[PDB]
Amino acid sequence: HHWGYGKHNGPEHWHKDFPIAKGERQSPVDIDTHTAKYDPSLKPLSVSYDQATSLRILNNGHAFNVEFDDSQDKAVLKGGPLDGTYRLIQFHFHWGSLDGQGSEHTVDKKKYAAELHLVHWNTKYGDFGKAVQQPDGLAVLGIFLKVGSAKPGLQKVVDVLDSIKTKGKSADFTNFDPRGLLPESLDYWTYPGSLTTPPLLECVTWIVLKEPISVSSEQVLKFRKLNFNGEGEPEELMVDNWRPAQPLKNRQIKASFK
Ligand SMILES: N=C(N)c1ccc2nc(-c3cc(CC(=O)N[C@@H](CC(=O)O)C(=O)O)cc(-c4cc(S(N)(=O)=O)ccc4O)c3O)[nH]c2c1
Ligand SMILES: [Zn+2]
Repeated sequence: HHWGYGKHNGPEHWHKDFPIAKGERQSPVDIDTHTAKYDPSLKPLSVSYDQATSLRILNNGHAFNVEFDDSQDKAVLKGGPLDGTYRLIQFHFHWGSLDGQGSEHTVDKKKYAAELHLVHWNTKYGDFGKAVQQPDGLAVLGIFLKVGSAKPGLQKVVDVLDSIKTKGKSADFTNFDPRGLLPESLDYWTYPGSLTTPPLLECVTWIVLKEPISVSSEQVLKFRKLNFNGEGEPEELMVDNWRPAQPLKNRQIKASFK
């Protein structure tokens, strides 16, 4: 009876195995654009993905992860609210059964069709496992998806999903350039929060881009053909793998832009 997004194991039940689900810095949150304050001391964000080395794509039963080689300082996030250097380890998405829901963060209560999470860990803790035990251990760059024009840089991801339909399947996924998933502008909101899946650890500085990327209806329809279940198990479409917005509590959301 493992956690998930179904009628009996979804986010309302997580607190029973992971009591930090009711904690002081949980994610995602609603971003109230009229309450977020412009912070002119935020530095420009530095996204350095030219040497990023993708390795593999895995259906983990909750999402799919595109995994990177993080054994050296290649693909790094720095600047903005961050102190020091954060190394790219994986990206994944959260998405809906229909275009009107799917994102984890919301903007003035607007839900986007999906949300990309590029996950980075703070190199001063030496490995990912140590980093998640620290309040400043991870930096997650969140990017909204809306349905419109295709994203050309996403199609190589869409075209491998058929080969990782079910839980536990993986495929070689080398030479993928995550620069192709970014919007034009790096304007962002930031706040301290958590992983949005169990174990819900409170180790994340969230950096949420204001500008969504456009993907096509055909591209997200292929996400929604994935399965939560393992091979030879009853088919459960991988849809609605998002956690809803959590209380803000004693937190401020800061904007990088006027
Ligand atoms: N590249 C590798 N060698 C490697 C090895 C192990 C790894 N474990 C994870 C991982 C696990 C986890 C969970 C974790 O802590 N432990 C797991 C498994 C376990 O340790 O028993 C669990 O309890 O389910 C989360 C993330 C991750 C998830 C999100 S979100 N939006 O909440 O889905 C955001 C950022 C995240 O970092 C993970 O990245 N990423 C890993 C990468
Ligand atoms: Zn995520």
